[PDB]
Amino acid sequence: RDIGLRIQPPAEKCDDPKCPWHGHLKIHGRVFEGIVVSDKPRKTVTVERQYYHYLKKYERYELRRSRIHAHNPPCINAKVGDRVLIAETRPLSKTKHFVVVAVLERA
Amino acid sequence: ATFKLVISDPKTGIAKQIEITGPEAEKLIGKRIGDQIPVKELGINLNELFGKEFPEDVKMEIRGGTDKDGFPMRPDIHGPRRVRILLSKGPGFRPKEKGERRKKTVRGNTISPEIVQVNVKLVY
Amino acid sequence: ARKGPKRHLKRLAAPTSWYIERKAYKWAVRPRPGPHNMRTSIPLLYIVRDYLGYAKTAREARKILNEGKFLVDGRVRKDYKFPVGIMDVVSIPETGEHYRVLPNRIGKLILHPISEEEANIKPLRIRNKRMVKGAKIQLNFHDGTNHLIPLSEKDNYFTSYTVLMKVPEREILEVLPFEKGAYVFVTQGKNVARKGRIVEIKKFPMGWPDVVTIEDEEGELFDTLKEYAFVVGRDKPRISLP
Amino acid sequence: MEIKITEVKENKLIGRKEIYFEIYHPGEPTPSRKDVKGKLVAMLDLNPETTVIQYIRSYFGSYKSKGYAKYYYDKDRMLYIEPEYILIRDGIIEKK
RNA sequence: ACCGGCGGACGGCUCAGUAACACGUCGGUAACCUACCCUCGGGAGGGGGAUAACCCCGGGAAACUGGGGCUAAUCCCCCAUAGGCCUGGGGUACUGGAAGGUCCCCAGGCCGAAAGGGAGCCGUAAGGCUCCGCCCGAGGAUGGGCCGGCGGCCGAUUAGGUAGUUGGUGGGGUAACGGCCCACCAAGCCGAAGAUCGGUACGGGCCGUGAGAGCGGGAGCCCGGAGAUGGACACUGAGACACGGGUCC
Ligand SMILES: [Mg+2]
Ligand SMILES: [Mg+2]
Ligand SMILES: [Mg+2]
Ligand SMILES: [Mg+2]
Ligand SMILES: [Mg+2]
Ligand SMILES: [Zn+2]
Repeated sequence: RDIGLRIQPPAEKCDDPKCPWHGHLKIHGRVFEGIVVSDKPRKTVTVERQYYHYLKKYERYELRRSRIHAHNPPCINAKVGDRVLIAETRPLSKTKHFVVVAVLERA
Repeated sequence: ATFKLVISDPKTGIAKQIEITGPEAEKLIGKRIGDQIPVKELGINLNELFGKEFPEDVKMEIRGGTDKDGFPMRPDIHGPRRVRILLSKGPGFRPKEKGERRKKTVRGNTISPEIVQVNVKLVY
Repeated sequence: ARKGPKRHLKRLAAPTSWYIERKAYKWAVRPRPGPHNMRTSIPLLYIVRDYLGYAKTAREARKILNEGKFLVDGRVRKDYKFPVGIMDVVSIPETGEHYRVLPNRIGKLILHPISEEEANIKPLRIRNKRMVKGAKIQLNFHDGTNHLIPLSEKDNYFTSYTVLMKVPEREILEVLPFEKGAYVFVTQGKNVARKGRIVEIKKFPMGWPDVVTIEDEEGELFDTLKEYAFVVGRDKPRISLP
Repeated sequence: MEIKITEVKENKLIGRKEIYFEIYHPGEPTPSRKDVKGKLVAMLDLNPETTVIQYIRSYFGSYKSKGYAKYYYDKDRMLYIEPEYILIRDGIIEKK
């Protein structure tokens, strides 16, 4: 099956209606790549991405990081420390607006 | 208690106004809106008022009234007390705008000495 | 707009595709909802008064319109707020003149004189296509109008094709496919008003719009969005273009 | 004064013709409306009753003035199209 | 003059509040509403009712307001048909990057339209012929709602903060997604890369100064936000919890 990302689907199936691969969830908007830094809650992960910001006055850079909470389908089940790909969806909770679609490199 | 009575003839659309006081007016105190009472018992030369012959035992029913201060009576409020309520239509309020509601002062059902005007109609 | 829709429009905030003096007065005509969108249309009053110059004041412009002196796509228009847009035909039969509305080289709307015979046809870009009750196909064009076709011809029409419609009868007489070698005219963007032939088409994942490459008469190649390319012929234009 | 016609344009939709002109007059005051109207109707064979002078304008250090006028083929059309004030100012009708 | 229709939610004024998805910018809505306007496809069958204006009598210091009689509509109410919505079982015709979407066939229910009205000519009359109109469906347009990533003040003589708090499961409510609100199960969420708290401020396009790098301001014109003596809360409508509309303290 394809959902517009041109990547491999997960090996097994699930019954979660919030799964973009096997359920009714739809993805549309930005797609990011990051590192998981927390997986304590059920079906929830925190993903961190790093980038550089340029300071015009001092003509130098500084390091900044962005943290995003994402839904974790059972068919994927990412853990702490591995690279993941996330996509934007409709609001799912107070703070969750993304879903994990692929694990790129297991820890 | 002095009552100013407005008697309406439904069969012609003509109304007459007379003033009633004394023991006769004391009889009328206590009645609500929507009850009949023979005119002969009250005591009135009805045929002289309208200049027309009338059938015997004709009676009238109380339709409305206004107190000495100018506030009207509302059929759906029990008792003789005076209240101030929020209204959207009906007697005692003329809307003038779609959906408008306003707070107005009104009287009740029962007749009391404060009432001055009493509107009644003949029932043949 | 604290509590409801806006009804006014300042001169300084007018759309940038009009030919208008932005500091002469305070207000401008807010266009009525209609065929095209805001960015590709202009109210009829400005055509009557400022472009052609048949009237000096707005009051005498309205008197002309109410007498039915102006035809847009072969239909009498009396509303001075009516929007007139790309590929429309403006006809004055009493003077016997006809114009087509086209974007400029810098993105402004201009009137291009055309012949009387060409004034009877209008090109429409197929913007969308759907199924409708009774199992029929409805075509939605770029100017908001609609058409119905039977289930038998469902394979003769696709999005981005162009249909040459005879107005005001609204009768189809030609279909121009979108493919390599077709002749196109650009309507928006940096390369607006350039024309040429299609060379290549590219696509992208996750809903990004697709891009086309066009070769002009001099042999130069340039890219633009697919939805900004308007098909006007097989290998030569079917209508007069500036 | 010398009157020179710059442009004459036909307007079938309204039913009138529009006339632009210049007046050369060194050492003289700005011409009056009556004189200009008489000169124009003499020059182009126009009925004076359906001719209106929109404006006569003078400039800072010029010896000439610019004028704009209109001519209608029907009196009723002129009454229906033109504003009331311009007809009073040109003496065509009488103010109340 | 009155009944009736549309408008009065725009325009105009000010910067108190607000350190926040308020504002700037790029994207999303396959999670939503929209009277007036444009195109295409259809419809307008049968009944019923009151009341203002007007006449008789009035009440009240006034603001206001009562009873009886009589009448019309593009006013109001019914019946039918069309149509709309929910759920279960099949078929695969459309758009799209991708169907809880659209289309076709059965089945159980609930909701449920309309004004052939007005004007002018030819009509002896019959009836046409134009002009303005009424209702339903599909799409657009216009005006908005909601969501995300990134960007822009000062204080450590403010170091720990949070307990519907963070997430899950099952529902309710909304035009619509959502701890928005409930019932139950877990212990999460933020923080020395400055949380929490305190101070001061409407944001931007821009404006003043300087060779430039910078430093300072953001009343007047445009775009966005908020308010109508302070604090709460509703009716009508497509749109308001409404500056020249309503209720309480
Ligand atoms: Mg307002
Ligand atoms: Mg302040
Ligand atoms: Mg019904
Ligand atoms: Mg500031
Ligand atoms: Mg000021
Ligand atoms: Zn799954």
